[PDB]
Amino acid sequence: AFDYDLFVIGGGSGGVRSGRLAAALGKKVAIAEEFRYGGTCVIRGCVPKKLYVYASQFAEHFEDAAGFGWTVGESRFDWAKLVAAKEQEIARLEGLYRKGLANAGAEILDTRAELAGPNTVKLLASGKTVTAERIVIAVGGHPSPHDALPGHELCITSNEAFDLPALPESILIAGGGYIAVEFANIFHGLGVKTTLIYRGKEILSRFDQDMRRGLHAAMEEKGIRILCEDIIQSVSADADGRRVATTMKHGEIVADQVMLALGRMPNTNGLGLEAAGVRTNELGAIIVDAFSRTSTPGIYALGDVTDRVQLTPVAIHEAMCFIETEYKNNPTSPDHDLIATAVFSQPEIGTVGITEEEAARKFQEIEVYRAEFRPMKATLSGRKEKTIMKLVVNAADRKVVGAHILGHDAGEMAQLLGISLRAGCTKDDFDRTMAVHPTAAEELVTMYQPSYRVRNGERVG
Amino acid sequence: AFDYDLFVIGGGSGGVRSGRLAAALGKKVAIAEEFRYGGTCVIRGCVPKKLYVYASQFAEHFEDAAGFGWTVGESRFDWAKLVAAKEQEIARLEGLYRKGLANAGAEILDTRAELAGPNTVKLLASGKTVTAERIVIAVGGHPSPHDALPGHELCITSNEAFDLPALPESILIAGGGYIAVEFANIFHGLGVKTTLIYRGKEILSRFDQDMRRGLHAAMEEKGIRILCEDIIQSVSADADGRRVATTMKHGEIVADQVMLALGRMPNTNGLGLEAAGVRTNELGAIIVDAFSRTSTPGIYALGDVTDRVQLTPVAIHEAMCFIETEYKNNPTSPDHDLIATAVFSQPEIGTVGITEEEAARKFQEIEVYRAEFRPMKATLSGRKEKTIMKLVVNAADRKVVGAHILGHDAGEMAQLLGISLRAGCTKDDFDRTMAVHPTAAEELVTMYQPSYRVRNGERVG
Ligand SMILES: Cc1cc2nc3c(=O)[nH]c(=O)nc-3n(C[C@H](O)[C@H](O)[C@H](O)COP(=O)(O)OP(=O)(O)OC[C@H]3O[C@@H](n4cnc5c(N)ncnc54)[C@H](O)[C@@H]3O)c2cc1C
Ligand SMILES: Cc1cc2nc3c(=O)[nH]c(=O)nc-3n(C[C@H](O)[C@H](O)[C@H](O)COP(=O)(O)OP(=O)(O)OC[C@H]3O[C@@H](n4cnc5c(N)ncnc54)[C@H](O)[C@@H]3O)c2cc1C
Repeated sequence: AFDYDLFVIGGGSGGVRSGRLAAALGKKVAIAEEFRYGGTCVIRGCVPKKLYVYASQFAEHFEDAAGFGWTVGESRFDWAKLVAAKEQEIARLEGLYRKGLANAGAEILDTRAELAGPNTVKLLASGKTVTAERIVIAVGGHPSPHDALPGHELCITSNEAFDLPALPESILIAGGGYIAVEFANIFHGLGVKTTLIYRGKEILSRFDQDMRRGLHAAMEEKGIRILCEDIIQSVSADADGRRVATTMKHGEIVADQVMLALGRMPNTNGLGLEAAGVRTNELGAIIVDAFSRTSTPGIYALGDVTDRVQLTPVAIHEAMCFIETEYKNNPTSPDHDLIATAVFSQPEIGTVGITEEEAARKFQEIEVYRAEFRPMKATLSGRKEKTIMKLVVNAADRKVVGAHILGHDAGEMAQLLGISLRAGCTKDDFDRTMAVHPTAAEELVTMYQPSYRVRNGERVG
Repeated sequence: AFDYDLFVIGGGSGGVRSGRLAAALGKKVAIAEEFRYGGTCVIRGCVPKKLYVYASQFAEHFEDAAGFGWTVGESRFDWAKLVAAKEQEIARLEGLYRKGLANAGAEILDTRAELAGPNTVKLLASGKTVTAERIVIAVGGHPSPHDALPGHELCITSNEAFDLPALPESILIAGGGYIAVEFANIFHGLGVKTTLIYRGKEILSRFDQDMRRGLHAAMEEKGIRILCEDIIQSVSADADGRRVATTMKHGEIVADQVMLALGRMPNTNGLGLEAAGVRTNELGAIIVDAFSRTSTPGIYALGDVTDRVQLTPVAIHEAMCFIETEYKNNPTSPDHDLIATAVFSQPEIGTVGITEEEAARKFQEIEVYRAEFRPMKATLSGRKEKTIMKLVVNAADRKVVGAHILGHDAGEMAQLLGISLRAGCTKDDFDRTMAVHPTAAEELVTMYQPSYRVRNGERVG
């Protein structure tokens, strides 16, 4: 017999659910975590991200207010007071996540943990060796290095973007991902002069053309300079502690901060992955099968470390299906079909299903239903914003193969359309659905005619 | 033949759809509105209502911003500015509907219309007499006058609510339905000392228990006095112009305005129905079959005048079904089950399907999935709010037969959930649906275990 039935590496979303449910079953479990319990999402991901999105939004609320008869007093924003607030809440969350593990009977450990033998775990903080039947590696990722670019040391990442000395007067953000455009709309909302720089032609490349192009237009219209098809050569400092970033095509740009949000990578360098026999791809990610099992027998991998789909509910699903398979005697493969997602840009993006371009490659007759309108609030607020609602439909079986929303509450809507596309509902099901008035979502249940068609890769209408 | 192919009496939602659609088929159409084109919804219903909701929501936005590092200086509300901002919009909408009709070719006239024969319509404003082949009575209702209550002429309806010459410092609202609760929330949000009184045991008596009790709780928690199982004996005016209302149970309450929000009634008096043999029920509504046919051959009735579900989309749908039935030789019926609805109280309600009480009776075995939680934002605002999210499921099917949401965006959610329920989604479709994080909506897709069961109408303890 070994020291533990289960040893979990990484106390993030996937690991905690793994370690906790297993303990809850009366298994002797141990979990290690080198930073703080709760992992990225809680500590420097979704939670603070969204809290800061809320903080940035209040500025728009104040202006909209005017249109409804409110005269609003002067408003001051204190960056420090937000970081203070955020800090307390993330301490709070971490507290409870730690307690869940202590309750379920699991033994909790503060250290970095590494693989030694085939089922042996090297513990750094105490320098001991432990053995386990199963080892779960829920280790996650970290912001990409870009060390080859001079001056990277001066730049920041999501890791410190939340905990800065001060709100900058101006910022440069690099990349076109969901993390990049989130922060741009966060800082802009908070009065920071915001600029966005990106390698690709259109931001958010893997999203639908209308989302990519619509978010662009609104961000520019609201005053975020976006330089597409461009790059930083170097970052250096002026005599002021400010940052000077050299571009290829848009000269040089002087900002308080430079933020690098070009991708993420898995925490695998020197984890012991050749030393345990754990096959890793060129991206650096852990290759696992339908049961989250690695090349080595007793070793499992789940979460961002596997570089499949890198979101929180995915780590959690895999943790659960792991426990079902390994303990509850009920084999189950985690599902990655039809995941709905959200981007907390202003305005929001909610998407589920496949893109127009992707649907156009996949099927031979596709129908596009597209709504674009001034939200009702805007009518009186005086804001220039438009909500775009796009449904992509396969003409053969009338299925909705993709749903894309740009506008208020789009994230919440994404979730619920998730269920509708999951159960393979038809454009007809939408049409038979009675409208709820007044809402935005009623635009999805009344577009009886297609905006246009696509046949053999060609738009027709 | 006749002057017109189709006369439409009433320029609200039902009538306008009807006229515009029919005219756009090259039919001689005529339409008469005795007041303002666009009808209740546009002028003094859904549209203006939702704006006032928005106006009222900013109050909470100001205090809520504090917990996010904002300090907002005191803000002041100007009623006269709201009401004005509102008129500018409804006037714009009114005009768009007028423009819409004209563009289709329909003849617009501003007059009340009554019925001569069964194919003949009189137009009071010109004192003329006109013939049509088909007639549509899309006349709608009006707020109930309570001529039995002493001093009723001192009270207000939703007609006057939007347009009070000044903002009351106190209001007392009799009524328990969605109109009552919306206004009470609107006025409260705007700083009116608000009191609500109702003759029944619980407000929104048609709604699920957790919708009723939950909203009640949040309302009185925030400073709204609710008085159940009680009635107004009489209203009278005091020396200062204020209103004194007499109660069976809570003595006499003085307020600036007393709103009666207990039911609407159909505009069927002296409409010339009797002369046209158009049968009417004891509540004064026109009796129709499922294809909007009155008891007189050439004549149809649709909208709030018809006894039915009194909502704008219902009117609209009825009107399309009419165009179809009478013109496209495609007989189909509007009558429909599973209409999702919202109540724009605060917190919002959103609801589809049937209540826990109904399902308990209708099915032998049900499963209930109940979620109660502090919205993410409240984590920092300190707001003291709870989201209730409740799913009702048939144990035999796994069918979701009811979904009920109390909290932010419950209306948008209801509409989307309504698609899922129309298409008969199972609790399993929900569970297979990957979560979107962080949202409110993900609580509907991860309650893998029921919160409780009901068998033979009684809960398992
Ligand atoms: C800015 C930002 C915004 C995001 N927003 C969202 C969002 O809105 N929605 C969403 O679904 N997802 C979001 N994510 C992603 C989400 O955080 C992750 O996909 C999720 O946390 C993956 O969980 P995990 O448990 O696999 O990894 P993690 O949650 O990162 O857990 C790994 C933990 O293990 C620790 N660890 C690493 N190596 C070792 C070791 N050798 N020994 C001991 N401990 C170790 C690390 O310190 C880390 O805390 C966001 C991420 C970022 C960066
Ligand atoms: C305060 C309030 C809030 C509401 N909120 C919502 C909501 O959020 N969502 C929702 O779906 N519904 C809502 N409704 C209900 C909605 O407004 C009605 O269901 C809808 O307007 C039905 O329209 P209709 O076709 O019956 O005619 P209406 O829209 O009532 O209009 C018919 C028109 O005919 C005119 N007319 C009447 N008699 C005659 C005559 N004898 N000759 C000529 N013209 C005449 C009337 O003046 C009226 O303009 C609300 C209603 C109220 C009162």
